[PDB]
Amino acid sequence: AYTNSFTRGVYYPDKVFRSSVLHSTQDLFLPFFSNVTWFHNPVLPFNDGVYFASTEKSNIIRGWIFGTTLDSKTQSLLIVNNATNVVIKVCEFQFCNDPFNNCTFEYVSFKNLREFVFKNYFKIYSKHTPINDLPQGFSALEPLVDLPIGINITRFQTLLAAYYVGYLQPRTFLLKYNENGTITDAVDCALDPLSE
Amino acid sequence: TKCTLKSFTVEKGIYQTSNFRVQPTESIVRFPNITNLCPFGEVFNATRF
Amino acid sequence: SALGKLQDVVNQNAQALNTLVKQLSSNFGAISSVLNDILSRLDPPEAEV
Amino acid sequence: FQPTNGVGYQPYRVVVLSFELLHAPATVCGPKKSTNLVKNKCVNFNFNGLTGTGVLTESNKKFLPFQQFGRDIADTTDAVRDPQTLEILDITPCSFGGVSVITPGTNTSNQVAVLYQDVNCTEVNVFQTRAGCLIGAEHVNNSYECDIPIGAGICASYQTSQSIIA
Ligand SMILES: *[C@@H]1O[C@H](CO)[C@@H](O)[C@H](O)[C@H]1NC(C)=O
Ligand SMILES: *[C@@H]1O[C@H](CO)[C@@H](O)[C@H](O)[C@H]1NC(C)=O
Ligand SMILES: *[C@@H]1O[C@H](CO)[C@@H](O)[C@H](O)[C@H]1NC(C)=O
Ligand SMILES: *[C@@H]1O[C@H](CO)[C@@H](O)[C@H](O)[C@H]1NC(C)=O
Ligand SMILES: *[C@@H]1O[C@H](CO)[C@@H](O)[C@H](O)[C@H]1NC(C)=O
Ligand SMILES: *[C@@H]1O[C@H](CO)[C@@H](O)[C@H](O)[C@H]1NC(C)=O
Repeated sequence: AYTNSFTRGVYYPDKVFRSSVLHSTQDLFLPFFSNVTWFHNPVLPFNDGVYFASTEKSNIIRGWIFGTTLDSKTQSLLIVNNATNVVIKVCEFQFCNDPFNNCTFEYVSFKNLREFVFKNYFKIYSKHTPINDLPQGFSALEPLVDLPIGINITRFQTLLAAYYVGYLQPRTFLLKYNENGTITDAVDCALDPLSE
Repeated sequence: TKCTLKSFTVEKGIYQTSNFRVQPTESIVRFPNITNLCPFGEVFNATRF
Repeated sequence: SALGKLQDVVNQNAQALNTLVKQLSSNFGAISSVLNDILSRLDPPEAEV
Repeated sequence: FQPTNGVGYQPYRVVVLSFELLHAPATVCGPKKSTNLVKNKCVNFNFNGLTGTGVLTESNKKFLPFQQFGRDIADTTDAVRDPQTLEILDITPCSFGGVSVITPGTNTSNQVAVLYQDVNCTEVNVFQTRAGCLIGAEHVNNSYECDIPIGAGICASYQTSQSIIA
């Protein structure tokens, strides 16, 4: 199953504030009108990034799992929401093939679109938009977390509605900061002659 | 003026000589309120060694 | 669109100034584009080069 | 361990700290001194990451909750969020500019008048023109042909005991 990532996947690449200026930055973005893998369970690669999304109703999607060997041999990050708080751990677990040691780190605190971006240390961007089949349109992503865990990742999985998995690429864009400093529109600088 | 013109007489006019520049009076340093300290009270003031 | 000639003079000078300024952010084969940064990080003999 | 021994056999508690450095971004760092905040003076600031010299003034720009800097159309730092109390300050580079020396010919008199270019004339009998800070020339209400050009329509001349008028 597949679908077409129309216009989504744009995140404030840094922390500066710009007003009404058209900036031009080169980084890892999700190419426009790309191919998203429609899902509704297994592991997936981690080439250089992810555009994890979701169109959820009753929070079926709970959390993630990362790591190289995905079990006890290396460390493997684990983000989980067990209806209390987002209990992040980095303990080198022994995992189960159907879920739903030294810990160098820890923490404990269709109408939902929870867009997410992950990349490498570890950074996360998110956006939680009301919705009502991937809706076209535009929405930037605010950077909500950075984690200095130095883990080595090459694959990931999902805990347990539908979700979608992009894959970032090193492509130059053109961002339109509005007067409030809010990205309102972008132009993929290599999509087609008009865009070039 | 006499020195920049390399002359001992300067005919009437308006010449540019030097470069006015305020100097930075004092340095300043700012960092977020330091918190999240290490628990050395648990290593040194421990009940049993 | 009749006043393109004057608009052209203004635009040309603006672009020249903007390129001149943006040349400040280039390394030209050195370590860092900031001067004090090299003065602090690299030793004076290396900072000279 | 008997309490009546000497200090030679008396118990001692020992704690050994091993500072390991592997190629990781060094999470365990110490405290950083944060001086008081001064405004409206050409100061040499160093906010948490970035440095530079300026004149900090209370602004009215509205950053986003997570943004820290502000930049200009030419990619220059212009506004910094105070990382202790979240108030956004501007950054104005403290004034510089050329210095001109208006003069009648030395064949006439040894009197001159200085013109500091583009200053508020309070950062140095003292006239403030649309060109800069004129120092040493009377301000007449008259209007004569331009003898020595200055700028923005101002012209100075040596006239009547005599002096320099603008
Ligand atoms: C990839 O995208 C193309 C058009 O962009 C589409 O025709 C195709 O079905 C998508 N999936 C695969 C596996 O090619
Ligand atoms: C979620 O997990 C954490 C860690 O195991 C635990 O402290 C917390 O009680 C859990 N919450 C619930 C609702 O079970
Ligand atoms: C992570 O693993 C890859 C191979 O899977 C290796 O090339 C890379 O050097 C490793 N990096 C770290 C920091 O362990
Ligand atoms: C910018 O922010 C202000 C602050 O309330 C808001 O009223 C306005 O709608 C926003 N957008 C524009 C284009 O001004
Ligand atoms: C200019 O200098 C000469 C001397 O070389 C003198 O004779 C003459 O009177 C002077 N003229 C004025 C207007 O000062
Ligand atoms: C010069 O500075 C004073 C005091 O800071 C101020 O009141 C005055 O308006 C300034 N002049 C101009 C032309 O801005």
